[PDB]
Amino acid sequence: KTTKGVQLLRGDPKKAIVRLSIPMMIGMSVQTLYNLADGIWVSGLGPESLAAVGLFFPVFMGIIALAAGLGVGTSSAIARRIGARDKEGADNVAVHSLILSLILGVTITITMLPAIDSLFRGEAVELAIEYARVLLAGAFIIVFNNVGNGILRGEGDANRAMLAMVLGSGLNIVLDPIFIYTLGFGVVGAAYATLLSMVVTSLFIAYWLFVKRDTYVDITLRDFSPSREILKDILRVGLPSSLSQLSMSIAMFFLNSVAITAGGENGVAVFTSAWRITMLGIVPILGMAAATTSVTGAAYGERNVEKLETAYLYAIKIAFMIELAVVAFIMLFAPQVAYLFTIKGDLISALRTLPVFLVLTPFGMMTSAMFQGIGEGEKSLILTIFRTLVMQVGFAYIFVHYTTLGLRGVWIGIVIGNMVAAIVGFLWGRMRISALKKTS
Repeated sequence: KTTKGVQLLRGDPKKAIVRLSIPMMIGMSVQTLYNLADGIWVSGLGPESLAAVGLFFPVFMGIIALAAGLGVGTSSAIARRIGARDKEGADNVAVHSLILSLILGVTITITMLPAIDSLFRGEAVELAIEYARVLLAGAFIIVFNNVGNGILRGEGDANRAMLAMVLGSGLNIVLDPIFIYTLGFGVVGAAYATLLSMVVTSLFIAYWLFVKRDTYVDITLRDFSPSREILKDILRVGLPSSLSQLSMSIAMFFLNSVAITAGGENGVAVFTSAWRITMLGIVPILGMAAATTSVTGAAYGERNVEKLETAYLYAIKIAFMIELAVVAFIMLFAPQVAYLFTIKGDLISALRTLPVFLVLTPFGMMTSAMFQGIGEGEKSLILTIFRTLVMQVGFAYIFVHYTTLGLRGVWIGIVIGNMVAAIVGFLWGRMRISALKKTS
């Protein structure tokens, strides 16, 4: 009784890091392919309806923060128990996550749907109400698709985890222009096309989990008993993972207040475009970090610190080389990527200095992902708060008030901040593994 994905988790660590990250990269690239495609459809409906997307984007990110948080806590808890050969434990984690998805799904619905009217407080704001109610109603679907994605990812089944992302985003790209232009709906049709795309995805996931039942874990409600240990193991990583995304949103808010202080509206516009072009080159790191947590989690259950360190060091190396290629493409073609997002002269200066942080962040990303792998989410949150708020916002605040560097000083503050955060992150992860060796 074994699956192909469990072979990767229990097999070679470098073999698993490669074969579990490429499916995540392909899946997430299609997801970003939808956002860029959806960006050109909404842009053709004037500036009013485009502002409604930005009014719901932070609220939509709050749902993903809670849904992905429960998902990464599910995948790491399953990975640790598959490595330690705790079959009934891995089954008990999957069942808890599915029930908690229904609990967290309806909790987000009954708390955001009746209160979204007074949260956004013209035509742009009114369109955000209809855009929110379409997706807030299917909040349970979004959480279910994330806990289902974590179950497949937790047992090394990164293939079907990619299909759920490709089928979801691929159907969304097809249904996007049909609901916005071919039919009478406007930007509300974009949220409705995303809603229908997720309902189809949940039917495919529910078919794999409950009907087909060809996963490594066994999902049944017989003999189910809620366990305090299982709930702790999920929330030990799931709760700080949600707060980490909150720290990334707060950081972007504070960095906007620094960009407004520096370059005003032209300064915050350059920062928003520069922060959008660099954060699309970070997708390969996300795929590596997802595999890192699964592999190091399985190696942590196997009590094999040597296998855990090999994956932790191989993930940083592969991401470092991949980021060297994508940063070289952005910097050497800064004006060419500039006109693809509609003053471009200041943006070129940012696109040749800011993307350097893409090469430094694999040190803290995998360190945070290795902490999640060993089930110590509070240390991954501390590192994230130190990098996003203490270093990025910290140095960006110094390089604009006490040096007279202007909008340009925002980029150096982030890079210098990520330099310090990469050193303390690499030293903390290397020191943590040193303690794991003095315990086995």
